[PDB]
Amino acid sequence: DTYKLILNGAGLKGETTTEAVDAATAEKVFKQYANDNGVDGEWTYDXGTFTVTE
Repeated sequence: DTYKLILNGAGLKGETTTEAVDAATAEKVFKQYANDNGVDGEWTYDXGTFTVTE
């Protein structure tokens, strides 16, 4: 399935996607991604779309 991350933090704004078997798997990918980019924020998830917005 295609999952989307809408990111807003650490001087960056982005929209990226990852292909994953389920939401929990996509969530690990996106949370690691956010961490790699110095983003520490609050998260939402709805219908395949994640947001992280510090």
